[PDB]
Amino acid sequence: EAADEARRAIEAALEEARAAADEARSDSTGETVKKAVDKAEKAAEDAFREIKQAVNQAEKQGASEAAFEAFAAIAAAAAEAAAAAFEAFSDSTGETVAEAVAKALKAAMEAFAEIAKAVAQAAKQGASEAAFEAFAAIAAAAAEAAAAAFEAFSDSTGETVAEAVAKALKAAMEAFAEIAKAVAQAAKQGASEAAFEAFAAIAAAAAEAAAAAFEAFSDSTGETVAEAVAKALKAAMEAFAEIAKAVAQAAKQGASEAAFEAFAAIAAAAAEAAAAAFEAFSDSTGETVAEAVAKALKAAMEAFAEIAKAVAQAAKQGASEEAFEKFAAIAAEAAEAAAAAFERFSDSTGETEAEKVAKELKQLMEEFAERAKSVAEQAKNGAS
Repeated sequence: EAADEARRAIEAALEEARAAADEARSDSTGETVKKAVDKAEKAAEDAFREIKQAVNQAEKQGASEAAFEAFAAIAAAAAEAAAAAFEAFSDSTGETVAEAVAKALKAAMEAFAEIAKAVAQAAKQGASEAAFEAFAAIAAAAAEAAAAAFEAFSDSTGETVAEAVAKALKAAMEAFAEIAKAVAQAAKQGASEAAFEAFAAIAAAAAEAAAAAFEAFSDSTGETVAEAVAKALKAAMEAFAEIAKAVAQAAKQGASEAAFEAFAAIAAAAAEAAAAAFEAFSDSTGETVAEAVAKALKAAMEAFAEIAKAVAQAAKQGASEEAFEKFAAIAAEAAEAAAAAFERFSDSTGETEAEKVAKELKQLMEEFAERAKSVAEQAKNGAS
């Protein structure tokens, strides 16, 4: 009766979303408003039908009852994210605003369906209940970021502002889907519960940086600033995705607990640096300063991905605990440097000073990645 309670809860979430689609629809009369709402309402339904199917695919493969409790936790977060893409819609009724609203709700829905299928894959691969708790945490983090993207949208109605908002919400969604897939691969590879705890922290660290970039967007509706915010959030998302994949490869290698701890600290160091580059953007609405900001965050999203790929290569070699600590200390030292290049830029918005501090953050990022790679190659030889 466990999968039965899951299907009924799944049908309570789909129903709670259609009512939310109706709750936003009674307060709208423009034709383009009802169009995109019917588009957004059809996107959460094809995702709701895809959730009951994964609840049935793990029934033929009779998963543990922890898989059905994560499917109900994922359906519930699905209903809340549609009601969030609709609560932000309630303050708007323009064509492009509703269009990007439908696009963003379709982005978190396709990401939600992909998470349930990954939960189903681990079910046939009979994972641990720590993977299920990480699945509910990854789904909860997904809802917190889509809702934050909508709240930031509640402050803006610009066509380009809403377009980059939908482009950004899809970026973390595609990043979140890739995280759930890696969680499924390690589930087939039956890794530890320290990996799933770091996976929950990685899902949270993603939400922190996404909400921060949106919080920075709550200060700017200039098309040049919105795209820079969107392209930046995409960089950190592509970074976090690579960090989740690396967290799975060492899980295939079956490493120690200190690795996932440094992986959870690396995801946090990424969040701190991403929010910092956004917090300095809260003091700059010039085009050239905005580009230098997002370009450095791209250089920082590349650096963090390298330091996570390096910590994984030492876990495959079976290294000591001093490596993951030095890896986490390089991640935080990188965060202090990317935050410093942002607060000092808050005292210079001339194009020359912006691209100058940016290029130095790329030179230092390549140096930090060189420092992380040096730490890895030293641990492979058996260093004391």
